[PDB]
Amino acid sequence: HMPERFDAFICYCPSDIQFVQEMIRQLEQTNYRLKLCVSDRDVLPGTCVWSIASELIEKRCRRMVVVVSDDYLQSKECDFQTKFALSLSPGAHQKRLIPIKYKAMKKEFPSILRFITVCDYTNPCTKSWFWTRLAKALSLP
Repeated sequence: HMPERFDAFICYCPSDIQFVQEMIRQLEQTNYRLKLCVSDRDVLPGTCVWSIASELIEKRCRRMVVVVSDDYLQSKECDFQTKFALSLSPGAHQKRLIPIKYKAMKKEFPSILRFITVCDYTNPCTKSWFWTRLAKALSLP
């Protein structure tokens, strides 16, 4: 059940959430004790999953997991996440939150991942380990 202490939060768009949730759920089930959150359960139909209120993120969640993808920017949902992710706190541009995507964005990028730690499938064939990089970066302590 929704505990009091969390690891990170998941900021994705309803354009390609299925893919994100797949990565997240696969990241939490890892060996290390990882606890990720999301916007809600309505986005993830089927069975109960790991979710949390957006108000408990800056209070409970320590880090954030942003998903900057073409189909994510085309929506306003990212615009809100940006203004909140860009102008969050004085010194948390890429220290707690980290952008990710299943491919390069053919359109413009938001003032969020201008050039920060971004995880894109450039060569998953070998870069596939990226799953561990984010899994270990979300639950380092």
